[PDB]
Amino acid sequence: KDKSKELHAIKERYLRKFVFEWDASEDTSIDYNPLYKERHQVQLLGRGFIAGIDLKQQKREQSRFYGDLMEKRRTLEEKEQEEARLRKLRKKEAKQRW
Amino acid sequence: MDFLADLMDNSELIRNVTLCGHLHHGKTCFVDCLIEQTHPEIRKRYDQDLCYTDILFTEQERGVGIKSTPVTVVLPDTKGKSYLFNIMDTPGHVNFSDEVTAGLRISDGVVLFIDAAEGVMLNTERLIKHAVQERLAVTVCINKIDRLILELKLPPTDAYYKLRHIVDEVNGLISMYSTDENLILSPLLGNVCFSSSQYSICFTLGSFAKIYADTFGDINYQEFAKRLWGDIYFNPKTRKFTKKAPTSSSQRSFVEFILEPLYKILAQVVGDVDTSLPRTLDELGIHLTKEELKLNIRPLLRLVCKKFFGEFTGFVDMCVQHIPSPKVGAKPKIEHTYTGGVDSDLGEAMSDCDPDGPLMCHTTKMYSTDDGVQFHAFGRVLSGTIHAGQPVKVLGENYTLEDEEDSQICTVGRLWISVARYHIEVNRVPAGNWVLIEGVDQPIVKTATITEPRGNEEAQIFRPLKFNTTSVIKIAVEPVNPSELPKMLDGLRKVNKSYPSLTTKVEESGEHVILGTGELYLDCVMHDLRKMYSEIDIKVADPVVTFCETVVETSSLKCFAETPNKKNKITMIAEPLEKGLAEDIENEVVQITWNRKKLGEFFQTKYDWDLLAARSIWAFGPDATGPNILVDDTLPSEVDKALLGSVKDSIVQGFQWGTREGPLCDELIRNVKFKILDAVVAQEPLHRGGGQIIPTARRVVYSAFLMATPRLMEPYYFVEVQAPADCVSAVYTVLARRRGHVTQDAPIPGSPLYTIKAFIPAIDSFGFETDLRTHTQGQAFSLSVFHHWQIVPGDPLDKSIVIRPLEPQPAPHLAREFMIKTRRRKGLSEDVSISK
Amino acid sequence: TYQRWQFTLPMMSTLYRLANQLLTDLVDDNYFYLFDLKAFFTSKALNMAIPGGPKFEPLVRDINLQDEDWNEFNDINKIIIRQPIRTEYKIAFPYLYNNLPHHVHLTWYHTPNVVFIKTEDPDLPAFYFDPLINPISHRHSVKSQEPLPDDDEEFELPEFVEPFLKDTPLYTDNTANGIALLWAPRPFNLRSGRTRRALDIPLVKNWYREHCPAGQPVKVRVSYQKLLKYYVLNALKHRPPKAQKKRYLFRSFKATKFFQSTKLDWVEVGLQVCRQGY
Amino acid sequence: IGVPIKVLHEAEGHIVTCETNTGEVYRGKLIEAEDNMNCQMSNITVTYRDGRVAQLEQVYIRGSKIRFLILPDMLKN
Amino acid sequence: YYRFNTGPVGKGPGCGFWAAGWRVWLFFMRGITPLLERWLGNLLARQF
Repeated sequence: KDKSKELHAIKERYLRKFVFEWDASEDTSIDYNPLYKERHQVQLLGRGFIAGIDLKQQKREQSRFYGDLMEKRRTLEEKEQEEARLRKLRKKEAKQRW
Repeated sequence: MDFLADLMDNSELIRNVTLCGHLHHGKTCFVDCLIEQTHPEIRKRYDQDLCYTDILFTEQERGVGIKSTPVTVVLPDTKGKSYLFNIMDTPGHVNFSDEVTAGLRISDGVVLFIDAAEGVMLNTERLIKHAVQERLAVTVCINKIDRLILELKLPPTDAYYKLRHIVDEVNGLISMYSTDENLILSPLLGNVCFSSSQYSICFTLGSFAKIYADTFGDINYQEFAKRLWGDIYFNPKTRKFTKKAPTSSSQRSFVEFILEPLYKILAQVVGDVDTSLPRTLDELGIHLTKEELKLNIRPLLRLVCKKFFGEFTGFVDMCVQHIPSPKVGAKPKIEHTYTGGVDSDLGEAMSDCDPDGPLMCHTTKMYSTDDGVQFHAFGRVLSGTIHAGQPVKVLGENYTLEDEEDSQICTVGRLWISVARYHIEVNRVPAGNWVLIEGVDQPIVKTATITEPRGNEEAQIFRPLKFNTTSVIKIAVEPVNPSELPKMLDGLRKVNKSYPSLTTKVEESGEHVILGTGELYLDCVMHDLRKMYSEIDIKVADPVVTFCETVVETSSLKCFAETPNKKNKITMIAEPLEKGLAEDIENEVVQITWNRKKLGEFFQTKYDWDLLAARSIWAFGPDATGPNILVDDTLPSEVDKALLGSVKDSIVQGFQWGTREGPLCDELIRNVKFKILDAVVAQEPLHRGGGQIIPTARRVVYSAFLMATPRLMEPYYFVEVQAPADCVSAVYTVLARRRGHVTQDAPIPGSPLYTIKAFIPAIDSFGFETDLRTHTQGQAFSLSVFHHWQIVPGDPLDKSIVIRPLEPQPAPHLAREFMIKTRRRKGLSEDVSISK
Repeated sequence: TYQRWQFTLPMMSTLYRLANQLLTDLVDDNYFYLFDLKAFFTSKALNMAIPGGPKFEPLVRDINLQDEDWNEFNDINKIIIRQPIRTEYKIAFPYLYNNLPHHVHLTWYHTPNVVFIKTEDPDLPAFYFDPLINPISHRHSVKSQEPLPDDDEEFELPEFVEPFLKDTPLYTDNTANGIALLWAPRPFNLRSGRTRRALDIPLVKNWYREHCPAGQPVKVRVSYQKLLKYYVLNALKHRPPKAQKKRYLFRSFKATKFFQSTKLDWVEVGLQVCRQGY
Repeated sequence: IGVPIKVLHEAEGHIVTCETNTGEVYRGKLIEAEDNMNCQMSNITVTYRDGRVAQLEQVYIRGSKIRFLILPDMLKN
Repeated sequence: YYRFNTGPVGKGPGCGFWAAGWRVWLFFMRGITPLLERWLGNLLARQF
């Protein structure tokens, strides 16, 4: 299908009635090119926080590549500090959920 | 302001320097800071930088500098008087670096720039290597020092270690490029200037020492700079530079006394208004007004850094210390640029840089006037003084003593040598200073030498300009309607003069082909053509890559062509060149002008070629640089040796013509070891028709290439794609789609970013950067420069399945359809004939 | 008047902390590669619309560039297409990949990659080598190719000469907040400026200006594209000739004897207006 | 940092003359200019008070035995 | 709503960001009001 998609794309390149709301026939995002269709989300190496996206969900939805790399690169003291910080964060989260 | 013209007379106070940059933003920011320091009238706006080096509107809108701006002024120094600096700011793009190549002949000193956070880049490394091969002084500038201080917020010790690593990498690259003992570069040596180019924060070790002396005490600044530059450590109890590092918890001298005050000032300013309290300002010896304090964080930091760090005196001192005056530096430039040798009497006089001697000015830059109708030839005046109205003979790049018609006489109007204000008040300019000669633009295209009409009758132009990059992207040009075809052609000529890298060729198929290096380069070419040089709307074609023809196997049978005069026939066999010889010959390692014994020794030592083969007549393509070499292996037992000597010039002309126009696609052919087997010809001069050899020679070349195994070759572009770590794997995916191969991948030292060096074929390279940037959602950035020719898969002449008009061909079928399309587009016969 | 506000850095720090929910984390303009106003301008100036960009009605019929006849060089028999010439290629370089570009706009090429590390824990010092930052080769390098000074023979420095800024903390608690604010979006980058009205502060503006709300239904895409079309059409025609005389008609009506001034609750004014409209 | 010492340091590299306290006038290119007016020149012409003139390949005169110095007119602008 | 109900928030009608449409309606009303004022003045006058 992708080969035929490129084929007809190149062919195209070279060769009152009131409405309640918008219609889906005007969508333009449909691109067969998998690189363009599937664009790598810019997570900013664990620093990408979209506005409307839920913070907890975004942390869950994060690829954790940056987090895993930081955990590997963190020293023993850095690991201890991170563990303490996450323990305090978990205690705070328990306080809010209470 | 007459001192600007007064200082031009002193040949020892001029500092001819050209700049380089990883990106044009950094270098132009420094140039704008210099202009603001020199010119108090122009002040950069808070919203955006002035960018005085971006004269073109295309560069201003796009954000990337287009044309080099040779503009600077007289600048003061801490321990010296004002010297008339003239700096040719260069664009910071891989392709646009070809324009910087012109600056290589404008000045004899390159003040290279390297970003602190970004570190070494492909453009910076290429520029450093080219400058080393150009025999010019190199003074490095750590640019965007605020990035490590502010953007990265690295610890001061870590920042110093990163800067030292960058300096060490630069020194290693320089040492690899050149073996000269002057390759040592360090703040102690004075070859490194820390200039962020933002907030006007530039200094050296000497600048910091002078600031310390001014603040308090009477410490000798030279000794303090020599001591505090490195990691020699400071002992407070001994109160001296103690290389043994006695104190346990002390920091290095540069970190303790140079980086630490800058970090403290930046933290006080950015941290809070109460952090940068009036008490802190008084402790720093600065009393800013209430209005300056009410400004935003960025303007306040800029004002504080500018007021605290003087007026860029450290850069001037560093340039004066190492970049020589034109009188001192003219001799190496005379040796390198001049093809007439420094031993010439006129050449010897030029090496002394005598204003009262002969007039020898080399103009290589080309600049359009405001109206765009006329041009102005910008170039250095090596010798003599040019006067307004004085006639001069402008010998072109192709001028030679064989024919005097290659040069024309023209008058020189107003000079407009001064460029900082872009004024034309200059009347005459002495030797060693850059002059913008007006009125001589018509006889000369680019890189031509003007000289006095009757004073000298044997002086010749300098060597033709050479570029590191090679124009491989070709695009056709046609008018929308032919009715005003010549007008567009006029603009085309304006394109050829303006851009040295762009090559305009009138193909036999009636198509005007523009050859450029990068996609952005050709886009800027077309924008300038349509908007400025030719207002006519221009239709284009899909970008195409110039292809090469190579051999893989030796010729099966000999091929002979007979001259019409009494059937004088020459027979030859072509063989593939030895592996690794192509890039060696193409790198100007060995020239045909070398002595026969020297060439024989080189070939016997490196490539172990036979001494008899080396002693044979050698052609080595056009201008002795073509990878396709020709060796006249004719047996001395035959009586044609005298005839071969009498036909050596014709054979060489035929070989170079065949190299320029091959049998397939009539394109350039490389790495072909054409062996002239033998030739039987009547000794009578009448039978030795000059026009009967070159066509026969090229027919023999075509038949031998057909006799040998033919292959197509595409230019693989080197791309140093920098990207964040997370997208790095995804970046490879892009190279997966565009038939790319990853050569190397390393993290950026001291930066979260990650560089990947890849080798993308030129056919799929068109728009590769756009795909990489869009797919990575605007995070990854790339920069592609042509690296090397690689043999394309398939066989050009093998009978393969015809590809669909709008469908990519399979890998084995690429060569044949490339060959057929190139042959048809060029206008020659599409079908390849074995008989022909 | 309540027109201009002069504030302090910590207030920006805490306001940015609170507004992180409504503000995206993007800091470099390279993220808006082909979604800046100039890219949409040059897309509208052409028939082609980028997949993330809305469609448009062409300014003119443009029948000349609609379907050109086959020419000697324009023939597809000779043009080789390794990869499709997508709308991204045309928008990126309008003057190269587009026959007869005509009236177009110019897009910014690139911005240096913003190398910034957002603070994760306030207690940890700001000037710290973050683990994400790549390590550097701490090579011993016993060799001394670099120049070396004298060994305890020179450089006699007075004791009164301090390393300039001394007795001042290199790292303070407010350093992280300020250096984070230095790379804030437009509203928080300014230390102090002038006010804006309530109705002309578009909070959602930064949302659709992003590339896409990835992982959304088709209707969300359509809504984003249509609203981006409306925004770009608003951006196109923007020139005020209105060199007014500052005749405040409302103030004149207030000064008119037929009306008077008073103070009352907003709900009372609302019910008054409802009764007046009835 | 004096104005006359700064003008003497900025005048280095050009042709200038210097008349010492002993009557010897040395004219040439100022190669190096010190802070205390010590001028080191190369290829200078020295004329004594008796009228005898000579040429020196390189000399360095201190400011303690120097009376006055005349620089070019390019430093006035 | 898409963002409000992005995560743990329910997919119900509980969304409260009226300012985004409030500003648009304010702008459209500002554009419209000249017409209403002109017609009301026409009626208030005698040349209706």
